[PDB]
Amino acid sequence: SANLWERFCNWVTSTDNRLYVGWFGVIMIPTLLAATICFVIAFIAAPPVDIDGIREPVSGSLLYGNNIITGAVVPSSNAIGLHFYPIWEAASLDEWLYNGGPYQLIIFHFLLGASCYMGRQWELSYRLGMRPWICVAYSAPLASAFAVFLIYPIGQGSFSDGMPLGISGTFNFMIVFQAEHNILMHPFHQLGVAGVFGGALFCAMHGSLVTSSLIRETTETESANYGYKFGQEEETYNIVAAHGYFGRLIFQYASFNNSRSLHFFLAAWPVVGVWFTALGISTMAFNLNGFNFNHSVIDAKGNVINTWADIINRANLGMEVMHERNAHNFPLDLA
Amino acid sequence: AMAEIQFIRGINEEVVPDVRLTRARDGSSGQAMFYFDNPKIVQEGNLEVTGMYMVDEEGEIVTRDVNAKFINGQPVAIEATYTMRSPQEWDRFIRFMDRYAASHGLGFQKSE
Amino acid sequence: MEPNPNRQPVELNRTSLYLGLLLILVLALLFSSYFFN
Amino acid sequence: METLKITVYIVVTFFVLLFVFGFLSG
Amino acid sequence: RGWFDILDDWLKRDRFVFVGWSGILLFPCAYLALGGWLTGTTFVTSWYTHGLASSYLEGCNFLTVAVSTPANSMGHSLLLLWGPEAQGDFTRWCQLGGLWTFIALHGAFGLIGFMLRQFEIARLVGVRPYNAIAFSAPIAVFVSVFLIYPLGQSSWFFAPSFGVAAIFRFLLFFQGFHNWTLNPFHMMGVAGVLGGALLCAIHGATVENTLFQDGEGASTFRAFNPTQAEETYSMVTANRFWSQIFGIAFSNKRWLHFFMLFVPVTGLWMSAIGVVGLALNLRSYDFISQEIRAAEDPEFETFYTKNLLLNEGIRAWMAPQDQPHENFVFPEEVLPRGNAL
Amino acid sequence: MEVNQLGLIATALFVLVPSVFLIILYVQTESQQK
Amino acid sequence: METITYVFIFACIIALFFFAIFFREPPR
Amino acid sequence: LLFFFGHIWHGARTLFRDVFSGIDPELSPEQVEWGFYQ
Amino acid sequence: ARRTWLGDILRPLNSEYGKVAPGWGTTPLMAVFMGLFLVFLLIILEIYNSTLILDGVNVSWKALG
Amino acid sequence: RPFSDIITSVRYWVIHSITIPALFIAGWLFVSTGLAYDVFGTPRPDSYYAQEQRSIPLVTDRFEAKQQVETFLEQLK
Amino acid sequence: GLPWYRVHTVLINDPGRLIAAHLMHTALVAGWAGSMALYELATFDPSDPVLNPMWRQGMFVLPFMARLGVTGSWSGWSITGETGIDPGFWSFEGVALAHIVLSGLLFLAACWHWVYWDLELFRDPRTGEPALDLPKMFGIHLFLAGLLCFGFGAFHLTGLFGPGMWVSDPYGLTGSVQPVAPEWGPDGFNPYNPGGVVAHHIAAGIVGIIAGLFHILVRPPQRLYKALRMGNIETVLSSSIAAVFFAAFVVAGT
Amino acid sequence: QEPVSYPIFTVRWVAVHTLAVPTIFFLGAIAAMQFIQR
Ligand code: CLA
Ligand code: CLA
Ligand code: CLA
Ligand code: CLA
Ligand code: CLA
Ligand code: CLA
Ligand SMILES: C=Cc1c(C)c2cc3nc(c4c5[nH]c(cc6nc(cc1[nH]2)C(C)=C6CC)c(C)c5C(=O)[C@@H]4C(=O)OC)[C@@H](CCC(=O)OC/C=C(\C)CCC[C@@H](C)CCC[C@H](C)CCCC(C)C)[C@@H]3C
Ligand SMILES: CCCCCCCCCCCCCCCCCC(=O)OC[C@H](CO[C@@H]1O[C@H](CO)[C@H](O)[C@H](O)[C@H]1O)OC(=O)CCCCCCCCCCCCCCCCC
Ligand SMILES: CC1=C(/C=C/C(C)=C/C=C/C(C)=C/C=C/C=C(C)/C=C/C=C(C)/C=C/C2=C(C)CCCC2(C)C)C(C)(C)CCC1
Ligand SMILES: CC1=C(/C=C/C(C)=C/C=C/C(C)=C/C=C/C=C(C)/C=C/C=C(C)/C=C/C2=C(C)CCCC2(C)C)C(C)(C)CCC1
Ligand SMILES: CC1=C(/C=C/C(C)=C/C=C/C(C)=C/C=C/C=C(C)/C=C/C=C(C)/C=C/C2=C(C)CCCC2(C)C)C(C)(C)CCC1
Ligand SMILES: [Cl-]
Ligand SMILES: [Fe+3]
Ligand SMILES: [Mn+2]
Repeated sequence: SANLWERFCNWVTSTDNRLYVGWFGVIMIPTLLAATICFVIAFIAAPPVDIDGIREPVSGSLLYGNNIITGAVVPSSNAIGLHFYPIWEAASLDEWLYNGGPYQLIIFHFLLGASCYMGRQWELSYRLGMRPWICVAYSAPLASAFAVFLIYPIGQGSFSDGMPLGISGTFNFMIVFQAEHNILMHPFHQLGVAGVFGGALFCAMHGSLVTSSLIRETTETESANYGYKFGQEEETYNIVAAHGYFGRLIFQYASFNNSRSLHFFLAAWPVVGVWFTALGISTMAFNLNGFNFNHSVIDAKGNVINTWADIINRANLGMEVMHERNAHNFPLDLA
Repeated sequence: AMAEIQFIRGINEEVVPDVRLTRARDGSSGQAMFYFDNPKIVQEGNLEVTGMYMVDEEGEIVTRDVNAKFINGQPVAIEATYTMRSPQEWDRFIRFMDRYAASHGLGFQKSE
Repeated sequence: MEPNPNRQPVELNRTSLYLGLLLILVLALLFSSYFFN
Repeated sequence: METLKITVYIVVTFFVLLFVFGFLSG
Repeated sequence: RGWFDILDDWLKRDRFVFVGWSGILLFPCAYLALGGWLTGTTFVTSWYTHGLASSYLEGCNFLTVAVSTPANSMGHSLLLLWGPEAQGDFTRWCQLGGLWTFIALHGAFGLIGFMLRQFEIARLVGVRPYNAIAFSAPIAVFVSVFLIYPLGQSSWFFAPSFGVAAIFRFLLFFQGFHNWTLNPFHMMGVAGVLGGALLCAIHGATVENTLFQDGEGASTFRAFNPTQAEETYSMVTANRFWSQIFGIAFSNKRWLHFFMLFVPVTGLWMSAIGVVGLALNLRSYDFISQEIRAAEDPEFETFYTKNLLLNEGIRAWMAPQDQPHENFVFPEEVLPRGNAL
Repeated sequence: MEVNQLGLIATALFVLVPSVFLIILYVQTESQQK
Repeated sequence: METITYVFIFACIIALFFFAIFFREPPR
Repeated sequence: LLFFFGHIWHGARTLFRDVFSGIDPELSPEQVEWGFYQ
Repeated sequence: ARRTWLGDILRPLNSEYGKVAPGWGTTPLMAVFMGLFLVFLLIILEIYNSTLILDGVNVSWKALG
Repeated sequence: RPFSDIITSVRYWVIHSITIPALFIAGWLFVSTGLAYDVFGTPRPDSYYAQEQRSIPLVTDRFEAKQQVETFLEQLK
Repeated sequence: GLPWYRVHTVLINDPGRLIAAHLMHTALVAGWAGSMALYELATFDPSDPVLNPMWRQGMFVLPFMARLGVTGSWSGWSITGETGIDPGFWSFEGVALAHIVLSGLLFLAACWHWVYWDLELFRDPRTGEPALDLPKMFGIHLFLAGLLCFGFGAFHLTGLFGPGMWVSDPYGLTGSVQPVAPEWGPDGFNPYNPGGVVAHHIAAGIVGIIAGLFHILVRPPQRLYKALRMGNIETVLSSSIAAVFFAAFVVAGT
Repeated sequence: QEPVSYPIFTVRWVAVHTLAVPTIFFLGAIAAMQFIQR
């Protein structure tokens, strides 16, 4: 009656539905469905996974005697490397599950889906006649997703060095990463931490200031829509105290006295912070490390005077000697 | 005039409010709501509200609790409130109001 | 006797209920692993 | 098992074909 | 008018910097706190309290200087300059770590003066003081870690020192001896702080792209700077957007702006509860069931069991120089190593 | 492994008691609408 | 009995998701 | 520590009673309205 | 309200309910009590923390018996 | 006065162009002649150890802290 | 309507209903103490106190009763190490039964005050609104606290009509409850000396009597009243949380 | 407002003058530390 191709093409591109489904959504839905469903089944009942290629597997499943804080989906074995490794690359299913294929399936499907999610955000904003670049803010978590699941494995040369999908898995990754690349002393993670503490601070401040200022808001509302005048009352006086202390410096730092820049600054601060730390983990995949201060101070008799950084380097040795089982004679390593 | 309302020191307001003067039980307490509808302070200027100043030649009596009403982003009216709680403040307020209501005009209404 | 006049109805809407239930279940899931240790 | 390999090629090309023949219809 | 009234109205003039009754507690204490950090991270040694160097005069750079803590034998001492340890000698007072306490205590009362300043400022303009209440999350953190925690330890020596590398050290220390990542209260802290950063980015972006006055020139003539914004965007376009992307949205601006306040603050408060719990060394260190199951079957292996081995390592290889007053000597045959399993 | 009965009851009351408080408050709120 | 508790409470969270999306209040 | 937050919140509600409420308790209930109009 | 045998006995003790004495009244006395208390708390704190020492005082489990 | 014309007045020039170098040179001389090493008790750049023993100093008492560290300082420890 | 976190904002202008609510909380606390005491007693074992003391069996409320003079059991066992004593009516069991009885009484009395919530006394005689006299109330209650502080020190602690308190030797080999006379020297602020604690109670109860008399005869100054917002019952609440959390830190520390 | 009279001893005068003289003294010292021979 309207030629099913246009009924399909109307129904998809509709902005009248409960949840938008886009042209990107047509790729987002099966990839996310695969990733989610494989993760639930795997977090419950994935068989133990040989991850080092020594034939000693690491458990990760609730039914095998874990709770959820000790569970994880365990990355693929050290024999796989960067090889593509689908189901039909195994000659039986139980060796596929033993080699940690489920992890690879999940992480590829999720990465695809995340990019489609960003794409769909751009599409609805275009459709409703909005401004774009809410997705540009969303590229900050996508960037870190990329760095920790794709870029850091390629640099190290194996998908067995990626972040496990779990609670204790994530913390194990953090500990063994600090041990070898010394990231606290790397500036890009520092710009990241600054962004996150600053984001929390500016979030708290914005909430408190606005939520005392607003008295009441109102809009007339009808039986399926909203009204004609979005009305609000806000207080509009203040003292020279706050103007001379806080106001003078936000207006000087925006280099504009418009308060339009306030929300702008609000969006920009965590995002940029998180961009730089996403750069950190990427460049550290290519074995460029953070600072190390060793024997900064020695006396004039040739005896080293310790610093507060030497205590940290001792813990780096501590963690690192436990993280090689490979030989006693590991001389110069990675990669 | 002999009575002015200023929001910034020495900046007169030309737009005259109607004032609702409500009486807290037998007069020694009460409160006045000043209503300015599209004044000139909501269309122009960048200098702040520092409080609504009622000035006469008894001095100034300053008040906080000035609000704005917005329609879709445009501020369109200013509402302000002065809450006095002693008869002293109230006879003072009535003297100011007498000099104001005469000088910007006009009558003054009462209903019981 | 004669009614108290400070008696007031209590209100709770559906969206608050959903947040509250989300809070109950999500804390319960975080702490069950320590309750069984 | 290579019927599954065959099947996966078929069913995913089918979805990217929907996506891009819709993105050219606009 | 009496002299009190004259003093009071001198303090509350409109001026560039607000003095106030609260100013009297804030400003000297803040100056001395801050300035003590500076004078100490430039000149004062720690060769006598830890066996380290930590100031510029000795050699160090910006990340590796610190004002460091006292020695372990000093107990929970106040470390007064007139106390019975210094005895009126500014040199010994610097040498014994006496000014760590100076900085800490003066900064604590500086905190108190700041929150009072927020109250009476907000009292002056006559608005609700939620920001003073928000600011008690930073006070909770400060007093639970820098004051209460070592008061549950045996000395101030196990308190964190003011400095970049010293607190990087605190991170690795807690990881090793408390396994602080596996504590539900720090997890609730992480969720809160990350959620704050999430709301911050999402709100900024949403508002900046639902602006009014995208076509003809600004029909907005005020700010009215104390309103922050909220007039400059349309609630309905953003709410309509997020109902389709994510399937739930806020329809009330006041409750959105209250959520943004609630999240980081409850976050900090919960992590404070956890660390005041670590102050009596009660530790959610291990799941009892996992330990039993690993003892009876030694082919069981978990990402968690690895973390325990790694922490054993942190402790064993960091201890002798981090606690050089204990005189740990570990022959190398007793330290733990991967190739020995 | 261990199976606490006390853990079973601890979680049971932790999820049952506040939730029933919540749904009772909702169901008696809706009957004030008419 | 422990694994049961984990999956049960998760089952409850996704049911909560469903109702909070398709059965939310009208905006009045 | 939790009771410390309690003190701060309830002191806020005491000193700022007229800000959390609409009507200053320094007035009696309001009775007859006078205006002023042009 | 009702009349009661105990209500009217306590009635004189609750019939002021808002009366102030004019001015600052007896505030200076309060001040010096508050100052003496500040000093007192510092003393007993400094005895406890053994940065103030008095002879015949050993802050130790010794001298219980 | 405001900080928007505060370093444009003849006052700024006439005083600060002499007091700035004076106290800056004072700050140089403080370190250059080694007075700081005696005021805060910083050890000289080759007095971290005695020649008597090669152990690090750590005060193991709080009320005899003063003469203990004086004993360490005696031997150049 | 009222939000779920604001359902006790109705007792604010209601003296009678508030007294009833406070009475309910008192009843619950007394009930708790009694029933916890019985629970711990049913699951205790004093056969061997030398290689399994009471804090190894994890007794929480049982030490607190033992500090101030309960030391027996109607079964006949002692925690001193003795076997075969009669502590009279006052054993651990005795005080548990006492507390349960007092919870019942308090519960009835709460119900009464909630039914008879409106009386002449609670209303201002000038307009029919709730009226409190918050300074006079503090003075009277202070006088009661002082009377109790003095009695507890002079009769119970020194054992002039009481059992006394737990005294020890520094290494915990043999301790028992005995009479303790005070110490007014500079050695009474040494917290390792029971005499100091008794002198504190004697002295502080006397200061309490005096301050309680003071606060009945003197009305607050005009400036402090209108500054600190007196006559608002929510003032007393902030102040009392402050005192209480101070007191919490000091007990945790000691 | 805030018209100018304001002689030598004012609040903003002592504010710039208790942050000025130690910062410039410390740059004087941090500078001489660079030319230590250790
Ligand atoms: C103006 C604000 C101010 C405040 C609030 C403080 C507060 C403090 N200073 Mg101080 N200080 C200040 C300015 C200030 N100072 C200035 C300008 C100087 C330079 C001259 C100093 C010099 C200084 C030194 C040298 C030291 C301190 C230290 C300390 C404290 C450390 C912890 C401790 O043991 O306290 C203990 C408590 C006290 C010291 C408080 C005593 C309180 C008094 C005098 C109350 C008297 C009340 C009243 C008058 C009595 C009336 C009685 C009458 C009716 C009979 C205490 C928190 C000490 C420190 O850091 O140790 C680690 C220390 O050694 N300060
Ligand atoms: C002291 C506090 C502290 C703080 C504040 C931080 C802060 C940070 N660290 Mg850490 N860190 C610390 C201590 C700290 N660190 C210590 C001591 C160590 C040493 C052991 C480390 C080791 C460390 C490492 C090794 C790494 C970090 C990273 C990060 C940051 C990356 C940005 C981010 O948040 O990405 C968060 C990252 C994400 C990927 C989150 C987004 C996820 C997506 C897109 C999910 C969306 C789908 C979702 C699941 C579905 C929802 C459905 C539901 C609603 C129904 C952040 C800046 C990481 C980084 O830089 O990453 C790039 C990283 O690799 N840190
Ligand atoms: C990766 C993610 C991540 C995130 C998001 C967090 C987040 C958090 N962690 Mg962390 N942590 C992590 C990973 C993470 N952690 C890991 C992997 C480790 C390794 C073990 C740690 C180790 C760790 C420790 C050891 C501690 C935390 C704590 C905290 C929290 C306390 C709040 C805070 O920031 O206080 C930060 C500090 C403040 C709020 C105080 C600031 C005070 C002020 C006002 C300074 C002002 C200075 C200024 C110059 C003055 C100017 C004056 C002038 C105007 C005159 C925060 C919830 C802390 C906590 O739980 O405390 C309760 C704590 O002690 N974490
Ligand atoms: C010391 C006694 C005390 C008293 C008498 C009150 C009384 C009041 N508080 Mg307050 N409060 C206290 C301590 C106290 N609080 C402490 C210590 C804190 C800090 C954590 C708070 C934080 C607080 C806030 C932030 C608010 C109140 C509010 C209220 C009032 C509103 C009505 C109401 O009761 O809601 C009743 C019900 C609730 C508040 C929720 C109850 C369900 C909870 C969360 C507890 C579940 C049981 C509990 C965990 C069991 C163990 C308790 C333990 C002590 C044994 C009421 C006047 C509100 C107010 O002023 O309204 C006008 C408001 O916004 N209170
Ligand atoms: C739009 C939805 C969508 C999309 C985009 C994908 C995309 C992908 N899926 Mg798939 N999948 C989907 C839906 C989808 N799937 C659904 C609904 C199911 C259930 C039936 C599956 C079941 C599924 C399985 C079982 C697996 C995947 C895997 C993969 C990929 C992983 C990345 C990789 O390493 O590729 C590497 C591949 C390339 C670089 C090129 C791929 C070339 C294509 C698609 C066609 C080959 C054509 C052939 C040579 C000539 C014509 C043959 C004729 C018979 C038609 C591939 C890109 C695999 C995976 O993750 O393995 C770990 C895997 O094993 N998917
Ligand atoms: C003859 C006169 C006399 C004498 C001999 C004493 C003797 C005593 N009084 Mg005193 N007192 C008196 C008259 C007297 N009083 C009068 C007339 C008043 C006014 C009415 C007071 C007011 C008073 C107060 C207010 C206090 C005492 C306390 C005490 C002592 C209690 C025993 C103890 O454990 O102290 C050892 C305890 C201290 C010395 C307390 C020091 C103060 C602080 C804040 C310690 C906190 C430490 C730390 C930060 C907490 C960390 C917690 C963390 C680990 C989690 C000591 C025996 C104190 C008490 O209750 O102690 C339990 C207390 O605070 N008395
Ligand atoms: C490390 C992280 C961190 C820092 C550095 C920080 C810093 C600050 N927060 C402030 C405010 C706030 N913070 C808030 C929420 C938060 N703050 C958080 C995390 C932080 N907040 C978090 C996570 C939140 C969210 C809940 C709020 C809501 C506020 C404010 O309103 C307030 C403000 O004005 O913001 C603009 C400012 C108070 C300025 C002032 O007058 O202090 C006075 C302090 C004095 C006088 C003493 C401080 C203590 C001292 C002397 C010792 C510490 C050590 C020294 C600084 C020495 C250097 C140490 C090295 C480690 C570098 C200041 C810029
Ligand atoms: C002691 C033994 C006896 C105990 C018996 C009592 C049991 C105690 C029951 C009560 C427990 C407290 C109730 C708390 C739940 C209700 C909250 C509520 O109603 O809020 C709503 C309340 C009040 O909200 C108000 O509601 C009013 C109508 O009632 C109006 O709508 C007001 O406008 C609105 O402000 O606000 C809050 O409490 C604010 C905080 C809400 C916290 C929600 C957190 C976010 C959701 C959960 C976290 C999701 C993220 C998880 C991420 C996981 C990733 C792995
Ligand atoms: C302690 C004490 C005290 C006090 C003292 C004080 C208070 C001090 C002060 C001090 C101070 C207060 C100092 C300051 C300092 C400063 C500094 C340290 C600076 C630095 C620098 C900067 C900041 C800059 C930089 C830069 C930039 C930024 C850019 C480029 C260029 C340059 C690089 C140059 C007393 C007497 C009581 C006695 C006892 C003890
Ligand atoms: C959980 C928890 C908690 C809480 C808890 C609670 C809160 C509880 C409560 C409890 C309770 C609170 C209980 C009580 C009980 C009671 C009882 C048991 C009683 C009974 C009684 C009776 C039976 C009586 C009777 C009578 C009467 C009525 C009259 C006459 C007389 C008689 C006696 C016969 C806490 C925080 C701690 C911690 C964490 C956890
Ligand atoms: C008719 C009626 C009713 C009923 C009523 C009744 C019958 C009530 C009861 C009530 C009661 C039943 C009350 C009671 C009160 C009293 C008491 C509760 C007392 C006790 C005492 C004691 C316990 C003491 C002790 C002591 C002291 C204080 C001091 C020193 C000495 C001694 C220790 C001995 C009702 C409600 C249903 C309603 C309807 C009608
Ligand atoms: Cl490992
Ligand atoms: Fe905003
Ligand atoms: Mn590796």
